[PDB]
Amino acid sequence: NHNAQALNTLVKQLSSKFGAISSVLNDILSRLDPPEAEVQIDRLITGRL
Amino acid sequence: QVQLQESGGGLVQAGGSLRLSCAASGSIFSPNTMGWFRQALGKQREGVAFISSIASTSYWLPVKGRFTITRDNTKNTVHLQMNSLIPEDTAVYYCYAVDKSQDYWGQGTQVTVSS
Amino acid sequence: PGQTGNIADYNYKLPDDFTGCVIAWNSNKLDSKPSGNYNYLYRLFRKSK
Repeated sequence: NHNAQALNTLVKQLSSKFGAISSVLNDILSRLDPPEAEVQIDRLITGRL
Repeated sequence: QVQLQESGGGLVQAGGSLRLSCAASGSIFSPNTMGWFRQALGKQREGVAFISSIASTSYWLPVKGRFTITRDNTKNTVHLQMNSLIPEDTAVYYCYAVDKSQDYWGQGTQVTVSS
Repeated sequence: PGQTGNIADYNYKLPDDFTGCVIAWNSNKLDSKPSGNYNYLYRLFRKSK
């Protein structure tokens, strides 16, 4: 149960915004411009790490 | 410095013919794309035609047959042939050399036709 | 850097990591004519960025 719950939580963590505007990398990449998109992607990376 | 020697304009009767010409002298480069620009009296300037270094021609008007461009590779000059003149083309002509680094302009030639 | 616009798209592009700087100043006295200064042209159609 510990193994399964840890894996499930790790997979579920991908759905959080982590302070950005969206949790989808493609959406933020398409909607915005390279500077602000870079900022949002930096937020997402620093959460997932 | 770049000098564009323009010649061939003047007063011509309707249906006449003449030979506009310009020589580009001074510091030119290699692409050397050239052409002509027309300026009507008190109106905007439009591109007449264009000739490149590969003999490719691009006319920016429905003026085929009326205007024909000839190239002099040995001295690298451009001649334009005026035939079957109509009063609607009464405008001053400046040939244009966009070239590679800095584009240039001619000083002006008066082409006039009226009946 | 990373700015969307017709002039940026088809005339002059700046890299996202561009270093150095730009300077701009008004030129009404010299680069403007009462009949209209039109010696400066801009590309507004182009297939690709």
